[PDB]
Amino acid sequence: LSPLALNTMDQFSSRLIPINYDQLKKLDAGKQIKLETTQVSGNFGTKN
Amino acid sequence: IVGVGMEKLIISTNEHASTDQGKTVSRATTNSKTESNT
Repeated sequence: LSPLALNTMDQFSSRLIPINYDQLKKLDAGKQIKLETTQVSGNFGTKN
Repeated sequence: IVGVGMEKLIISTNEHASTDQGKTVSRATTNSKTESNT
C-alpha cells in the first residue's frame, strides 16, 4: 500500500502545515527536510 | 524538577506582496472640417 499523508497540524485536521518564504527559498535550492520521531503513544490489550 | 530551555527563535514576517504588468493597444480616427469666410 501507499504511505499515508501527514498534511494537517491542528487537532481537527482542518489546517494545513505552512512554511515561511525563506524556508521555501531553501526548499527550492535543493535542501531537504528531515523527519524525526520524538515519541509514540499506543495501547496494549488485557482481559476483563 | 522540570524546566524548559529555548534553543532558537524563528520569525516569519507577515507581509503581502503583489506584482502587476499590463499592455494596451489603441487606435483613433478624426474627421475635422473647417469653413472660413472673409
